[PDB]
Amino acid sequence: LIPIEFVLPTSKTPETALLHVAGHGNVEQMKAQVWLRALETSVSADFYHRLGPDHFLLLYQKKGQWYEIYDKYQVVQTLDCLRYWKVLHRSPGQIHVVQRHAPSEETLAFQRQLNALIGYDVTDVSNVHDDELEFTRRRLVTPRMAEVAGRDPKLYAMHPWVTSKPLPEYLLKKITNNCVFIVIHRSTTSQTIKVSADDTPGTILQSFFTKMAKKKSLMDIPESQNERDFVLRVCGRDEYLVGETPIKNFQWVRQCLKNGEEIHLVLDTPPDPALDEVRKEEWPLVDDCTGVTGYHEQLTIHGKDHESVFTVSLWDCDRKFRVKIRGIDIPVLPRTADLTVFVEANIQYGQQVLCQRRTSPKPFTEEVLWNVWLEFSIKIKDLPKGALLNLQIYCGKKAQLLYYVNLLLIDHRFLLRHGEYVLHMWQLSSFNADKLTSATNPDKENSMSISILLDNYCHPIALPKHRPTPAEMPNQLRKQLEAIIATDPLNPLTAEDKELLWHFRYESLKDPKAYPKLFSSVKWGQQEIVAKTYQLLAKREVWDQSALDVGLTMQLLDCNFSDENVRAIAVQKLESLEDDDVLHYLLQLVQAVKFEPYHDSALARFLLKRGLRNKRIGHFLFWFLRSEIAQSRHYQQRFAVILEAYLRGCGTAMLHDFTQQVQVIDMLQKVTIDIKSLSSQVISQLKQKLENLQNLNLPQSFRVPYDPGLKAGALVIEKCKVMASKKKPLWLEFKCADPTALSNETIGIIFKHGDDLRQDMLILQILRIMESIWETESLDLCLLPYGCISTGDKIGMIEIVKDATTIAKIQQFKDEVLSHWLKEKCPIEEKFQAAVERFVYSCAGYCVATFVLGIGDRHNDNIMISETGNLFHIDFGERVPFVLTPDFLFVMGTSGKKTSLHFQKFQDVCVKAYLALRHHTNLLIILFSMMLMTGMKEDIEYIRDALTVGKSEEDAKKYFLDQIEVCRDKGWTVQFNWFLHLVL
Amino acid sequence: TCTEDRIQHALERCLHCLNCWSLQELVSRDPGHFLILLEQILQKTREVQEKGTYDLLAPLALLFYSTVLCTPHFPPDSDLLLKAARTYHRFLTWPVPYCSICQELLTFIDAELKAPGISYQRLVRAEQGLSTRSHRSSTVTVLLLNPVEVQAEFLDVADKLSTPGPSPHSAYITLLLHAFQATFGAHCDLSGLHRRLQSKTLAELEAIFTETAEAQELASGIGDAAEARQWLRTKLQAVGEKAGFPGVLDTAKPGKLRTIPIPVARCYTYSWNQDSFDILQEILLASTLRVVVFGSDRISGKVARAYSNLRRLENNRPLLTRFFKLQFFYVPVDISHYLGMLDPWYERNVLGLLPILADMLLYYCRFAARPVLLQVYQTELTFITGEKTTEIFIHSLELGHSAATRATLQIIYSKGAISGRSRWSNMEKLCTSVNLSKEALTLNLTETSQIKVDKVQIIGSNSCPFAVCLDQDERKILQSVIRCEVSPCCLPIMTFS
Ligand SMILES: Nc1ncnc2c1ncn2[C@@H]1O[C@H](COP(=O)(O)OP(=O)(O)OP(=O)(O)O)[C@@H](O)[C@H]1O
Repeated sequence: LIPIEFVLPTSKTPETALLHVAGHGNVEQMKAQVWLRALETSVSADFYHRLGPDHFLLLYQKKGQWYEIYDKYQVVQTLDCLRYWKVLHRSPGQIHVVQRHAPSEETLAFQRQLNALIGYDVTDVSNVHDDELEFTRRRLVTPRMAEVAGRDPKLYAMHPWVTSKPLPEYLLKKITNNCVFIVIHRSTTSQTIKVSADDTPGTILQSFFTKMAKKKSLMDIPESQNERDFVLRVCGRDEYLVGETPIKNFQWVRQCLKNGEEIHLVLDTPPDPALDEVRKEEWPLVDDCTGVTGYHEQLTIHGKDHESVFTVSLWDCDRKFRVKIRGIDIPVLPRTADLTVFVEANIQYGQQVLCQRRTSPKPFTEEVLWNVWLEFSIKIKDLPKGALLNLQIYCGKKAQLLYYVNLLLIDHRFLLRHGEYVLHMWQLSSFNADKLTSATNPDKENSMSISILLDNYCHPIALPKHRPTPAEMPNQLRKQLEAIIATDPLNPLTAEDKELLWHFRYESLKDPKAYPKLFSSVKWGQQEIVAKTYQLLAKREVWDQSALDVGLTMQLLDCNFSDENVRAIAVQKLESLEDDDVLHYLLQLVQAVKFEPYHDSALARFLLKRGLRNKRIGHFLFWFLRSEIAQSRHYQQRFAVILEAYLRGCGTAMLHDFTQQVQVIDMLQKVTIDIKSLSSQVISQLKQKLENLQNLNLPQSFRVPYDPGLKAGALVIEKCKVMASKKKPLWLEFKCADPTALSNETIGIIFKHGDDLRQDMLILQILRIMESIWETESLDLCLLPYGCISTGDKIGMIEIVKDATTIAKIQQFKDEVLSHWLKEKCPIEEKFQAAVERFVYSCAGYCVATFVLGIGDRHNDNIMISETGNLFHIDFGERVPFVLTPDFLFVMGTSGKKTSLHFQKFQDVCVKAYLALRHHTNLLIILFSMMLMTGMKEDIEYIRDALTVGKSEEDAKKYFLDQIEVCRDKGWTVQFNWFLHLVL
Repeated sequence: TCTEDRIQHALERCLHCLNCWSLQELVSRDPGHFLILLEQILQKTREVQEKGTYDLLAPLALLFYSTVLCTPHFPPDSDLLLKAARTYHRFLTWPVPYCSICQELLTFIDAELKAPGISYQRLVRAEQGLSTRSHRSSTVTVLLLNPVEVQAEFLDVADKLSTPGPSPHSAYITLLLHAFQATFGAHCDLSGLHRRLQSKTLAELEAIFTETAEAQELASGIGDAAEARQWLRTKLQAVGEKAGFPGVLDTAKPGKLRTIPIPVARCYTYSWNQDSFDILQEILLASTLRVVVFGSDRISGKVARAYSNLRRLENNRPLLTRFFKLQFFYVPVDISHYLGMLDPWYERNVLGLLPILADMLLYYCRFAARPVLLQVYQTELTFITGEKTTEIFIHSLELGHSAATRATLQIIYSKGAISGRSRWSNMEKLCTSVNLSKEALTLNLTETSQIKVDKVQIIGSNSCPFAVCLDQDERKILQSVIRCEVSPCCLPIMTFS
């Protein structure tokens, strides 16, 4: 019997009891057993009588850290505390039975603020038939803690935005003789200095504080404080330039050089790290060994007698899987019609339906009862870890699906399901990301409910952990293998191809690019086949030193891969990405968490430590999770837990900043409501509300949602308005809150209600990623990717571009209007020529982008143009490659059949870009697919037939040139169609 | 062989009434049959485990119990117990109750293996009441039959059972014979043992039996099977030497094994004219107490009545429980149909119904173990005189002109659905007859229509006189009631599965 010392609460000094408990006795039994000992030994039996064994927590110290044994359905021998003690040679150990306490006022208060920010009460335990979520909240403390305590204070407060990529071609020129000029401002003295483009900010100061040492009186810098008591800062923004990096490897410097604007800096004091302090944790640390159950050699009945059997390994079972369907009951029949209905149950892994079943048709009345066993051909020992029991109701007189719901056959504990479950069914009004959801409908009032019985077992049926345990083919097969590894990602693998890949499994492993094809062939419905795969992955030195290819590392995080080890390596490969890289794929990692079948995974844990290490990832992470919670019922609870874990780590500084932004969003949502709910009176009412809102303690300064470095301040009420739109968006216009801004320009924003803007942040996150691609080739197609965001229930905060105008207005179809419009705005010939330069370098970028993505055909009314000639699209809600009306080419020097020195530089540029994308066909094909599913196969076939997957460069280089011409004939007819239906 | 082939065919007719009894009669001819039968039954168990079938695991578990208990001796060469233990050791993973059943069999095999014959002596010792002081136990069989309705055929069985054939002296002799043969096999001199024990007085027979019984119980608490049997053999051999017949045991010349049957139990009989079980309390003027109510179709309801009526009567006022631990057994001459659709094995043996029946009935009482709980509806009846009563009804309920001939009111009802979502309704109605027909119910309102209902409440109108009968009762009638609320709701009846 294992001896343990228990430090009983009450004494003159605390009293301790030494108890011998069974190694395989359960913890709950230990609670009762300890209780009896205290009653027998207590000096005050009344204290231990009134209390109960269920009102205490068992704490133990591990290297100065207190841990609590959260799980109660566990045997003593399995506890990590025993392991730790024996390694340190402690026996018997000490377990403190500390009385539980209720939450205090401050703790309840802090939880209240967090609940408001998240938009969901994480403490809710109503619509859950398991304890997964609460376990996740407790366990995710360990991630946070170390990252919170592993941060650099100064660099985390100032958060410099550096990059590592080399300068492109079109920016090396703009650094002449390896030099750059910086306009340093100090109070009223703004002087220019010249430094080398490979000098670190720590030096730019040294020289400055030496040159001006004699002239420091003019600068007004404090005399006592030296060149270390200051840091450069972007004037008009909260973007410091600190650290030890070249002054060319920042992101503000590279933006200015692209726009040809001098760099303006101001000396400032360092932000105090004391303003980022975090609340000390309230919860104790959950026990480390909680996700581990043991190997098949300890969970099996065989080799043991019935005396000592406590746990049964799943692989010992050999029976066909079986469930019992009792029936369904709709509180009120949605429609009275002569139709029959029948239930069906399926087992699934990813999108692979391993097996199905059905039941006899019966009339669709308000309550249907069957009480029938359905037995599946799959053996109970063949169930994989992420098995999903999918229950679906079909109708008929084909078969019209009505409802579906999902259950986890092996829950988060490695324990088969056993009991009676009543589940409420979602309603569908081929596949989607929402359909893989293990969440139950919260509408328990008018939603069908189905009752299932899964047989009970005398012992827990646990899933064991795999044990890591330890000529050339004919050229034809090797050549045939090479062909399969080298097809388009969407290309399927035939059964014969699967045998070749699975049979040749140790040959492909060494080839890093074959992984998403190797593991698509493994048969997951067989215990040994999965066992073979784990041995194969034991040694993966090739994939641990191969160049990171985000296209590949994204392929593995798709739906198909429902494994824990296949996904874990991909995420391990993502752990190389840099902050700049991370910020481009955020909204696509977040929207891919909808696929992890469990809550606490490596992807989700990765999303938070990167977040809590950088400020700019956290800011945008906050807003991307926040939108999903507020408008996606199927994944609210997973996302709520994730955000809460982060919000406790960011800090009091960013927490204040996240409060203020939420207030403004909520108040302005109310303002929208008023006007929308119900004609110059509309304008007058808006002014009253806006003036009242400013008087309604509107925050005097808040960071813009889509630009953390820009603090908008007091509103400007004479420029706000309500456009002539049925949705009536607010043309809000704020002003900067920084005195150091060098211009009095405002900050325009559009606050729109009545549409879902999750797509717009994607078709605008995709393009910005395409812009980086065309930068990997030192091309600068000049797109205009503006800011946009979705913050809640059909509300959006779009950014305003200064000096813009819609083409539908530059036409309010006369052909020559466009050219004369730009001439009027900039009659100066030099400016006009420079303007038409951009109108081409960006009329391609958009011809390309909206053709690759398949959204080229658009109405004239959704296109715009800035006064400097930059074209750009907006409102991302017979075909045409894109919108290339004659007016556009009219401005390039074209008419009829002519070719202008610009018309050719368009075609040249156009294609020169298309071919750049083809070099990343895999990435564009994984990101298209992910979008589609987790956004809104024949649909996804467009991104090949039009991205030229197959034919070679020349075959494409003439593909898109033929496309450019196709449009040249269309001219002004498609736009007709558009406006025609939109006016009819 | 011919005998082996015949046993297999017979064992089929019991896995598919008198057929099971015929199986026991055939296999009792010779000791060798039991071992042959054990293998054939065990072979069918393997097929189940290799196909996962469920409907044929309940029967096989019973037969195996029955047969091992009867079997006189297990030769050391044959280890059929080890084969059986391994076969059922791979059933722990099956769903409940199958895993639970086989876990008991494993415990049964362990006791037999480490101390052969322990099971049989335990059963008969309790039946005859001759339990030692160190371990006291008893089992009393008490029948309740009505000669007015029960046919004389069943009465004769009770008469024959009630006849006390075995005597306490004989029982000690028989048990000692079984204990020695079961361990020493044919090497024991059965005729020599029988003759020399007969001269022994009752006191010495009991004292010797006490020593042997204690040794077997201690043996079962030994670790290794081989050592446990060896320890028993040495102790049993020493007892024979001390008793004064060492040559009777361990005879070099093998003998012929004698099939020692199971002596009849201590059975009594009483006239069950009145369905109330007060008579059982009158018979008074943890050990078990076997109740064997007979039943008919009509008395089925009053059976249930008295049954549940006495059951909860004791739950609150326990009288018999202080002396026994009641266990009830129904025997058909409503409950029938109930067990007829829920326990097919009970259907073939008992529902299909010394003489054959006495042996069949004795088998039924000896190995039936699975409790059954019947469906009942609890009702609260409120009168106008400040008096309230609680009743239990299962069959049905009637009220009104139709009910009165056989022997406005506010109606509240609350149906519900499988999921736990319901629909309370307040639908008061005026009619000349209201009946509840039967889990849910289906109300009746001869205004005629019938409506599904789960929980109901009926309220009278200003002391309006009306007679209500429970389950078509002809004596217990409540008149001028003011309210009645009906809602759905150890000594349980016993079934084999
Ligand atoms: N990012 C932006 N910057 C500046 N102006 C913008 C921006 N996006 C849209 N606009 C202007 O807002 C108006 C379009 O608004 P929005 O995209 O909400 O269209 P809508 O009125 O809802 O659509 P519909 O054309 O279907 O009625 C046009 O005046 C367009 O110039």
